[PDB]
Amino acid sequence: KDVPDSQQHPAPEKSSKVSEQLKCCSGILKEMFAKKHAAYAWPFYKPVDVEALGLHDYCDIIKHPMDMSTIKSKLEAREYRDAQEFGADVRLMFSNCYKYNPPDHEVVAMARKLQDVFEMRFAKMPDE
Amino acid sequence: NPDGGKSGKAPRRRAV
Repeated sequence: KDVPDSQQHPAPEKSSKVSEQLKCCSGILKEMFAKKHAAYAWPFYKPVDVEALGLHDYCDIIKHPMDMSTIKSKLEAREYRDAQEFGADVRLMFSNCYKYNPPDHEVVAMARKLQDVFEMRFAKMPDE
Repeated sequence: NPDGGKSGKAPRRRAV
């Protein structure tokens, strides 16, 4: 066991670093909810209405469902421990359509371009 | 019915 005497980024109060990174993540979802992205990301904003498509096996495949509404909620509550976590659950729902739907299919194609803007948006992580 | 995936989206116009 080794105690980290260097906390990477020494912050006053409690943990300024984590807050600044998560706030950037809020900036991301705020944009991903913007009407410009709503043209194609509309199915990801809210949990898919399974009745509408007439699926018969979402829970049988999708063991870790996530949606852009719920994820933002937890972010607003700041239950997220850092940026690594935020990126994980966003890619959760994106990869959900990927494994359950063939890569040439609609949702995964829409997610494909979301993944693009998302990847760049998450690349905007300052350290100091 | 096309089960086993999300075969039922509204992209442009599912017709042709």
